[PDB]
Amino acid sequence: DQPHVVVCSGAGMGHLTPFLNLASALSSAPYNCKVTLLIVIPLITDAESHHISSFFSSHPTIHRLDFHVNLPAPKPNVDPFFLRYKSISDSAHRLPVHLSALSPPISAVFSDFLFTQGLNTTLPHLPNYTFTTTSARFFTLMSYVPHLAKSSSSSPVEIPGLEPFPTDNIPPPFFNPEHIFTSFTISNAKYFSLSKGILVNTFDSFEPETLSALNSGDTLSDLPPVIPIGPLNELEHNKQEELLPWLDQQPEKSVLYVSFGNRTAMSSDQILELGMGLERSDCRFIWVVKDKDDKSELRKLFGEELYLKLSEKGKLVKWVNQTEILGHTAVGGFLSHCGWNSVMEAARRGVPILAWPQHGDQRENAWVVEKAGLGVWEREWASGIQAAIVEKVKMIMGNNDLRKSAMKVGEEAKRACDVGGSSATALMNIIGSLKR
Repeated sequence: DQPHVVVCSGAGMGHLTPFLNLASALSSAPYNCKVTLLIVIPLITDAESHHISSFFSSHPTIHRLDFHVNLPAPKPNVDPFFLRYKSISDSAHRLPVHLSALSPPISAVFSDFLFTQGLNTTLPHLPNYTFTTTSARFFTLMSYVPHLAKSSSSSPVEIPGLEPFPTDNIPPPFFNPEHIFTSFTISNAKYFSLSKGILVNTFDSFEPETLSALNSGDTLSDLPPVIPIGPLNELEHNKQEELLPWLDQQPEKSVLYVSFGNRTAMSSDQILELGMGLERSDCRFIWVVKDKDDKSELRKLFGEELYLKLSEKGKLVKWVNQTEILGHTAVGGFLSHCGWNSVMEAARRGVPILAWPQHGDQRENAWVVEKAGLGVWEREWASGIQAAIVEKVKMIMGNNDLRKSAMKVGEEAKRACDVGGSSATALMNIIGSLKR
């Protein structure tokens, strides 16, 4: 006999991906749960819709539960995704009727933090594990957002027991309780204390000081136990990656993989300076830039000479299977915005990271990457893109100390999700607790 659990996903690819990974893991040995995956519809982007469709087509054993939340009307100067997050957070109180009708009766819910207030007030007797999609480090700052304000938009934020958060790494909205993002962050963080636990896509040896402080009581907060369950096993995708034969022809650890995520907000001038920098570095690369087998946007953007020089040394592509790229021995480094999904996929493979963080949690994530020895954070990459790439690419691909520390990160990450590992054991204990 086996428990029936609900995975309650939100919106946005960065948030959907780890939730899909969790549902896939829980539906499979060794957890062997019955999984219902809740999707919020309509979806905002066609990319989201396609990935959800491919997920269910390749995991036919997982049940889909559509939770319809009307799209809010767009408003000038308000980010569309924040408006959608707000509408989801405001709908969470409606989940009881939907989760109660599931059969067999569910044993637990693993939920996006936008559902926290709704779930923990309207279903207080159902174990709710809040699954954050960022680092333990940045999660701690988010849970502190109610206790700011009380403000001082201008001082490093000192949470007891942890290294202070510099102002430049904190999203400025966090100091304004009436900002749309802060509003539902406060609403849901105020109810973290009633979740059964906070799950994090991290592992003990990746953030030991932060996790130690949290679970010893040092932060003085009312959080439940914060439980690393990462890194989560990557999804087997259908189509093996097309660049694998070309990678098979490149020397070991010679290729720089470049991807800033769907979120990235880099101007054409920045993309062009990056291209000029990669070209003058003469490194091999795979670069996800900007539908497409069109090079014309790339030929227009770089102009014809730069485009052809770049294509001599690397691949300019629309999309890749990122875990298949990061897992290949020819890839020697990863230039990334440091979204937490990308960090954890690099960590699993011991791939050194060059961190060019852009916004949100990314600068604290880059600090975590640097603290763990997984990579190097170029703090002012935007102030000189060409020099930044030319100077640091040789270090990423050739510094033996960083290659060594990154490889040991990879060994600890594999051990964490291996049999007996710290993360596998934690998630097994959770699932075991549901078996009466």
